Amino acid sequence: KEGKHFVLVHGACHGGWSWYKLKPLLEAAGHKVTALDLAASGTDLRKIEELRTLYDYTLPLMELMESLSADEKVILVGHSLGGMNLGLAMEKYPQKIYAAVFLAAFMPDSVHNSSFVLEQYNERTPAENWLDTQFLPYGSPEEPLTSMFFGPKFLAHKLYQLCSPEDLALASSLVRPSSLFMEDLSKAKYFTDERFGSVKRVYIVCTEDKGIPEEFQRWQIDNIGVTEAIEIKGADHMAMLCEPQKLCASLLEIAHKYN
Amino acid sequence: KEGKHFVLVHGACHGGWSWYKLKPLLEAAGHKVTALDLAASGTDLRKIEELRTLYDYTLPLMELMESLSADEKVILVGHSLGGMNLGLAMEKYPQKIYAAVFLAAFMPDSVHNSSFVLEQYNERTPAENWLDTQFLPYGSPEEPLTSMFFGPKFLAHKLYQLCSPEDLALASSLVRPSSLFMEDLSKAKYFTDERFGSVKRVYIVCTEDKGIPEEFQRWQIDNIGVTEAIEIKGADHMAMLCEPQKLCASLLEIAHK
Repeated sequence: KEGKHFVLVHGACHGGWSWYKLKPLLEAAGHKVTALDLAASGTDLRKIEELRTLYDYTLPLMELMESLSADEKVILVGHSLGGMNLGLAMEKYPQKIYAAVFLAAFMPDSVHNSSFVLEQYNERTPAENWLDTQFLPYGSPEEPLTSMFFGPKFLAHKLYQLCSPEDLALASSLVRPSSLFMEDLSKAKYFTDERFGSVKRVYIVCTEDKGIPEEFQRWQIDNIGVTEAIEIKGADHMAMLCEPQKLCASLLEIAHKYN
Repeated sequence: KEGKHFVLVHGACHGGWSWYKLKPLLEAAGHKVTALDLAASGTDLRKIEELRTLYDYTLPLMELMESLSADEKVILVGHSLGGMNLGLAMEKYPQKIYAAVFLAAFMPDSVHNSSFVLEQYNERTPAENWLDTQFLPYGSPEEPLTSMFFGPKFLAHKLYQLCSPEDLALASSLVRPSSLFMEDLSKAKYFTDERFGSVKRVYIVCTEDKGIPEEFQRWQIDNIGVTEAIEIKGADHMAMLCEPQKLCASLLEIAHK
């Protein structure tokens, strides 16, 4: 037949709703779209305190990748922390993916430590940017589990600066607690060059991003590695909300290219 | 300068997120807004199974009211089933509410049982209307409990036909199961004229409404009656999504009313 299937994976503190302005566009071109809801996200009834590892969190995406047909490929699109999630999926079903796209996200590799990207980012970014963000523990002195919950100020100054007030009000009303999973990712080599490294990587840089500045974005493109690099000028962190059309046109071009 | 407090109350299968377009607009007019989420709605962790009565469902709204100070009145705005929820806040705290606004909502009376409008609604509209909506029981034969959950078809044809594709995409990914709570409301009369009935009532009619057809809306005004019947012609059931400005304008007209 004709068309393509896109798998959208939101980032921390978000959900599938996040792709509500992009989904109609991709579909308007005749493609399949899945704005999945990772664990403890959107409407998923699982509590964040139930996720002990990055895997528990990526369970839904994983189960989806497992339900793909023999000749049913897909285009992965990870946003923010969604880049990490893609990793797990890429390692497990490399050939079931046409190409992985990292829209202003944390794109790992199969050379450095799994939490390398999230470590460098932290070190560069001062603990002041987080503003009113809540980091609450929910584990044990021996099995520490930290939670992350974006505050309203950090949402209106670092992620939604160039977004509409309607969009900020929506997010404020849906954002839930999540995590970055350090103790886990820092103690494991989840990705291998034979699997994770077999999937072509595409990165979409957001110039006006304040959560993950274009600086750290470009950095990953120069140190981690990419197959192609596309940028969206004028967009902040939530480029799917402030620049849907431009994003959709980018996602279509990627599709036409990589098979 | 004086400023009103709008307490918006979402309808069934929805959440406080449905007011994302109206919220900012009422705020720019220097008004404080709260788009609260009811139990088992939006991001609440409770499940529709732990709910048996309309009160268990309205708990969040009741917890908001009781917190309000005497000198801190508010203007309640209910949508669709959100109307019944206003019922409970009214009967309980009628002196802390300036006015109760029914936006294409089921507005209950203080005469018959609490399930009246709801029972007269099901009889005035055939079964084909619900389309692919689901009515599943999670109770027992001697203790019946039904759950309601609009399907994609009923949503895009009966609730979002005049709305954009974006809005339709948003809902599909947020809509959660709800309930009309017939069992609880048919076995009691939670409203009275002394308390409930002494609250100024305003009704906003949405003409292109398919779920609650403009007909039944008018009928609720003819049976239950009001103090001010406003109209937003051209608007579907999701007025805060396809008609945020006119809705906003209407609400700012009720403030001084």
